[PDB]
Amino acid sequence: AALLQCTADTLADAVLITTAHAWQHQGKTLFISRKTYRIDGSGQMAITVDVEVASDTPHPARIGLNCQLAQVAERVNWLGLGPQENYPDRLTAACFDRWDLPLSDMYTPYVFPSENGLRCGTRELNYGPHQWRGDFQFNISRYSQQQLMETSHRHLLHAEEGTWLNIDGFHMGIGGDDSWSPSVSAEFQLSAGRYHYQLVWCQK
Amino acid sequence: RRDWENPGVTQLNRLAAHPPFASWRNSEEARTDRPSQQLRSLNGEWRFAWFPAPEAVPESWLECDLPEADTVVVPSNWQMHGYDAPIYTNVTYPITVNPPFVPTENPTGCYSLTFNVDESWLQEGQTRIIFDGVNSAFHLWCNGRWVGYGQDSRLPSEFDLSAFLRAGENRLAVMVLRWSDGSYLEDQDMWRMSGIFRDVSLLHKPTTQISDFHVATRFNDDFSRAVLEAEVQMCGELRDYLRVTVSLWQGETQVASGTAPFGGEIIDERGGYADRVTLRLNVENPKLWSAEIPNLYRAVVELHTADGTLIEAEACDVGFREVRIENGLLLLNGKPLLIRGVNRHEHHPLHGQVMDEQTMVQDILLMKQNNFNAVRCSHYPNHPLWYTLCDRYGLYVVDEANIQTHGMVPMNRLTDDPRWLPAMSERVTRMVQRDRNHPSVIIWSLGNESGHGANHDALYRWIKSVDPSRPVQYEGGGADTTATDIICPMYARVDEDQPFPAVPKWSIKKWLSLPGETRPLILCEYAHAMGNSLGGFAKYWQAFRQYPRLQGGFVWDWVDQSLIKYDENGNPWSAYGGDFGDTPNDRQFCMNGLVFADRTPHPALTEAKHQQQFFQFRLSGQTIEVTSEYLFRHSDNELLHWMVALDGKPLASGEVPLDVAPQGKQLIELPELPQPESAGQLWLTVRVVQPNATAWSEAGHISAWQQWRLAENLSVTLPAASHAIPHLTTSEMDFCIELGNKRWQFNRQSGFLSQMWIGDKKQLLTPLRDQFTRAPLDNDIGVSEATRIDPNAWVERWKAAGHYQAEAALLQCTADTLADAVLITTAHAWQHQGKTLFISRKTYRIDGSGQMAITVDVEVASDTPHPARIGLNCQLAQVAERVNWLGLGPQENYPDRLTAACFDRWDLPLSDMYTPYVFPSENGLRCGTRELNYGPHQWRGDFQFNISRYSQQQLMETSHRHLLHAEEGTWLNIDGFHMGIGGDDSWSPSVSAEFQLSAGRYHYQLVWCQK
Ligand SMILES: [Mg+2]
Ligand SMILES: [Mg+2]
Ligand SMILES: [Mg+2]
Ligand code: NA
Ligand code: NA
Ligand code: NA
Ligand code: NA
Ligand code: NA
Repeated sequence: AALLQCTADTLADAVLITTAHAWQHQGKTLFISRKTYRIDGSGQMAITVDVEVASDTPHPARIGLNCQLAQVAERVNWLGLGPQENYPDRLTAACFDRWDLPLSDMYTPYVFPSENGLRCGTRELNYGPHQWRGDFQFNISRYSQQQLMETSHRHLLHAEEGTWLNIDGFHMGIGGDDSWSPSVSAEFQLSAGRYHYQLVWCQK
Repeated sequence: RRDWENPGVTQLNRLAAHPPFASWRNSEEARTDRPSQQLRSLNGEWRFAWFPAPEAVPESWLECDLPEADTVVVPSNWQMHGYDAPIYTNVTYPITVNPPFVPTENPTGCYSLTFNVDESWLQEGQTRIIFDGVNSAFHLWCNGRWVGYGQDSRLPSEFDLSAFLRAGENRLAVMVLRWSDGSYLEDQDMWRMSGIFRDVSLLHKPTTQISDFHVATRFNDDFSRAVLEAEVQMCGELRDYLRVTVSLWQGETQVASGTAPFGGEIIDERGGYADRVTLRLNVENPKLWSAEIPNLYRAVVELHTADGTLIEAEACDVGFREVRIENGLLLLNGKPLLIRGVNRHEHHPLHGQVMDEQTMVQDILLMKQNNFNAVRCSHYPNHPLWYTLCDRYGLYVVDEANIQTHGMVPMNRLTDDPRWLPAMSERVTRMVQRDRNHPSVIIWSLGNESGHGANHDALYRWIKSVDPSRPVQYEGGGADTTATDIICPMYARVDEDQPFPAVPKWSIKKWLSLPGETRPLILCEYAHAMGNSLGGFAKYWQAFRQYPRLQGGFVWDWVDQSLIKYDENGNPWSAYGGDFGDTPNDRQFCMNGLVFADRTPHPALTEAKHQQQFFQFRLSGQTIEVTSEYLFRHSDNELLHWMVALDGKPLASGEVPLDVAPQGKQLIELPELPQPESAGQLWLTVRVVQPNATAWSEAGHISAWQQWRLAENLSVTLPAASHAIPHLTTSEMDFCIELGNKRWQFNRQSGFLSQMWIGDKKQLLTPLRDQFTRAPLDNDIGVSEATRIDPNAWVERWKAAGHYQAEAALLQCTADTLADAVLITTAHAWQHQGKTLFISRKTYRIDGSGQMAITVDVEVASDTPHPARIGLNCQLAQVAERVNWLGLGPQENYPDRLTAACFDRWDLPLSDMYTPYVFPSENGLRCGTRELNYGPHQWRGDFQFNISRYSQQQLMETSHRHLLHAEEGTWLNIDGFHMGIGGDDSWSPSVSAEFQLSAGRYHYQLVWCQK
C-alpha cells in the first residue's frame, strides 16, 4: 500500500477523514482505494469506500477491509443470509433472517485450510460491543487469512489473539464445476473495474 | 353468379401457370436475356373509375369509355391516388368475418385501356394477356366480350385473347374487386390496398410452343460432377420433324448441349408423354451457386425443326446448387448454412405495394452491405424481378404461398376444411410452377399464421412429390408440425420458455433436444424491430454460433410500413395506421423495420451488421486469430486494419492482408507496441475492409469489426495542488459557492443545484434533478392502449406505481467547508401517495480547480417495478453545434444493444444525437462514456447519456416526430444506469433479467467542470 492522501476536516457536527491508497507491484498499480470516514456526534463512523481495479490485472478474490479485533466474544449475531457458510455462487440454500451462533460455528474446519465461513447479503453484524451496518459479506474467526494460507492441515492451526474480521463489499465465486481448471463463471468474477461499498461502524 | 363470393371458383378461363416466358424468335436474344418483341408491356396510362359496389357499375362501361373516369398510371394501388382509405389492421379482419361472404359495400375499381394490336399478332399464333398482380379479384372483358376471372393477388393471371382481339384498335375492361372469397386467404398484417398493382403485358407465342420447362441439377459426392436435367413440355400439333435443344452457357462459352425429338420414357401401362422430352447434360467441375459466390449459367431451350429452323426459344438463369437436410442440418452444397435473414414485405411509402427495380436493388444492396444473406417473402410470392435479382446478387430466398388466415377463430378454421383445399392448393401449386427454376429459392413456405390443418399436410406432400430439391417449411400450429421440415418458430426466445397452451414457444436451445426431435431450427421471425429495439440481438447470434442445429433466422422486419402525408404547407410526414381515418386500427404496429420507409437506416441496423459478421476474432497476448465463417469463398477481397489507442488518442496502427480459407483460421502477430507515457486504458480495434468494389459494395466497405481492452495504467499521480479556495455563502433559501468568476447555487427548499454562473452567464434553465423514468419505448408500451390497458406492460407498471408522478421530498440539505473545498450533502425521497419509491443521497464537492464532484447513491424499493433509468437531468442554457465524447459510438447504443458500438473519441453534430423514431421515445443514448463535452461543459465519470433539444416529457406526450419542437437550450440526461430496451417481441415484456435495474442500491459519480 502506497499512501497518496490523508486529510482531516473538522465540520459542524462531524470529523471527516479522507484517504487514498495505491497498491503497486514492480511499477504496476493494481488497485486504488479512495475512502472517507465521517465520525458524527452520535458516535457512528460512516466509511465510504471506492475501489479502482486495473482492467488488465487478474480479477481479485475480494474487495473489502480487514482487521484483528482485541475482543474475543462468545456469540456472533447478524441480519443476513444464513445460518450456514454461503458464497455468491453458493447461497441459494441460505435464508435472510436474524441469526445467532457461537463463534466456532463461523469457522468451517476444511481439512486443507482456506477462506471459509463467509456469510453473504448481510445488512447488520454484531460482535461484542461492535455493530457494522451496510450491505456486505463477512467472515469472523480466530484465524487470519495469512495463517489459513500458510497452514497445510486444519489440526496445525492455532487460535490467534483476538478475532480476525474480514468485511467484504464484494467477494468472488468459489466455483467447482471441476477442481483442476478455473471454474468460476464470468458473472461471479470481480470484473467491473470500479467498486463501491459503504459501512457504518458503531457501538451497541 | 357472384364468383367473388365462392371459394369453389378461383378462376374462369385462366391459362396454366408456368416459369417466366418471353417467346424469343432469336436464340442469341434468349441467351443474352435481351428484351423480346413478343413480350409487350401494357404499363402506362389507363382509364379508371371508382365504384362503391360492382352493382353500381354502368353497363356502358363494357363497350365505351366513361367521361367521369380519370387517367391513371398502371401499375398502381388506387388508395395511393386517394380514391378510398387504405385500411390497416393486425389480427382482426378489416371486414365482417362470415366466410365465404364479403361486404355488400365492396369498392370496385374499373380499369380500361384502348390500345393497338398489329394484324401479324392475330394472323398466326397465340396472343395472351398477363396480369402479374391484381388485388384481390377481377373480371376481364375484351372489346365488350367477357374473357375470364381470376383470384390470388400475388401471382400472374393469364388469358388467351386470340379470339377476342381485332386488327387495329382494341379495348380492355377490367373490373377489380377489393373484397372476394380470396381475401379470407389474404389476411396479412399490412395496408389493405387494391387495384392492378403489378405489370400488365401481352405475350405472343406460336401455336406449336414450349408450354413448360423444369431445370434440375444433380451432383456426385464432392460436387465435381453434375447433371443438368431439363424437362420440356409442348403445346400444339406434334410432328416427327420437331426437336428440342437445350444448350448451357457459362458467359459466352457453351459448355454443354443436347438435342432430342419429342417423346418421353414409358411411365405406365399407357406409355409415356408424347408431348414431352427430357434432356440430360453432363457438366464437369461446375461453378456452384451460393449467396457468397452467385455463379450463374444460362440454359436456353430451343424449339425447332430437324432441318434447323427455330420456332421459339425460352431461357433461364441456372445456379448449380444442392439443398438438403441431412442428420438434422440444412445443407447447401454439402455445407451447413447460417441464415442471416430478414423478412421483407413489398412496400414503398409513395407507391404503396407497387414494386420497382430501383427499390429492389436498393434493398438488396443495403441487405448485403449489412451482412444479410437471406430473405423471406413475407407473406406471398413477390414481383417476378425479385427472384432474378436474388439469383444474380446472391441471396437465399424462402418463397411463400399467398395464404394467411390470421383472423380466423380458431386459426385453422379454413385450413382444416376440405372445402377450402382447392383454393389453397392453387396458391401453393401456381407459386411452385412459376418459381421452381430460380436457384435463389432454397425453401418453400406453405404460407403464414393459418394454424395447422389437414390442407397443409396435403400440400406439404404435394411439394415434396413434385420438387424434392427444396425443403418445405411452415410455422402454423406450433412451428414443429408434420407440415414442416424445419422447426421455424416466430419470436421464440433464446433461453426463456413461453409455454402457451397447444402452441408453446420453447427456448430455441431447449426446442432442439425435445424428446424425439431431430430437425434444424431456423426462426421464420425473430428480433421484432419496432421503434427503439433489437435489444438482446447478440444473445441470438451467440446461440446460433454455439449450436450446430440452430441455423439462424429472419429478422422482423426490413422496412417500416409508413406512408407519406402532407400538411398545410405541403411538407411531407410519415403516417401509420390510424392517420388515414381507418378504424379500428393497430396504430404504429406497421413500423417494425430495420430501415425507415425511405431506406434510411435505424440505429438497430448496425447491431445486426456486427452480429451477422462473417469473420470471428479472438485475442491472445499479441496474437489476433481470425476465423472465416464463409462456407465456400476464400477471403480474396479483405484486408485487416488494426488500431491501438489510449483514451481515443491513436498510438499505433497497421494493415495485414487476410488470406483465410472458408471455415479456416489466420493468426496475426501484432508488432511490439510501445508503452504509453500517459495514464489510461489502451484499446485495440480491428476492422475487415474490402479494398475492391463489388456488384453490391463500394471500395473500402467495412464488413467486420471488433474491440478489446489492452493494458491499463491507473492514474496515481496527484494533480498540482490548487491555490484557489472556494467560498460558501449562506442565505435562508440558498447555499452559494464562489470561486473567482464562478458561482454554484443550491436551493435549500428543493435541495437541488438550481443555477450556475460563469460571470453574468447563467448555465441552467431547469435545475439538476434525479430522473428515474424514460419516455416509453414501443417495447415498454406493447399492446397497451388508453381504452385497453395491459397492466403487465412496463409503461403501465411504471404508471401505476407513480414513477412518472413521483414528487421529491427533501430530507437533508447541508453545507460544510473543507480545507480546500465546499461540501454540499443532500437527501431526497421520491414518494407516490405515501409510498417511498426511491431515495437519493448526494454529495457535491467543489474544489479550487472549479471541478464539481457529484456522488449519487440511490435506494430503490424492492417492491416497486424496476425503474427505466437511474440518472440526473437538467436543461442547459447553451445550444452548441457539436457533441464530443469518449465512449461507445458513434451511433445510438443501449445496454442490451451496444455490441456494434466502439469505444473511441467521437464528434458529431447535435442533431445526430437524436434518433427520429416516427413514434417519439427515449432515444439517442450512448453508453460506457467516460467523458462528455458540450459547449463550455465537461462531464467525467462512467455513465450513459443522451443530449437533445427535446425533453423526455415532450417525447412522451407527442404522438408523431413531425409534431416535435426544439425547446430552449439543451436537455441533458446523464444516467449512472439505464434499463435494457428488449425487443424479442413487442407485445409482452422482453427486457432480459440481466438488463433490468433490480439491484436495489445503486452508486454513480460524476465530475462537472468548465472545459
Ligand atoms: Mg435463493
Ligand atoms: Mg371465388
Ligand atoms: Mg464486442
Ligand atoms: Na492452506
Ligand atoms: Na448454428
Ligand atoms: Na406489424
Ligand atoms: Na485478401
Ligand atoms: Na410519444
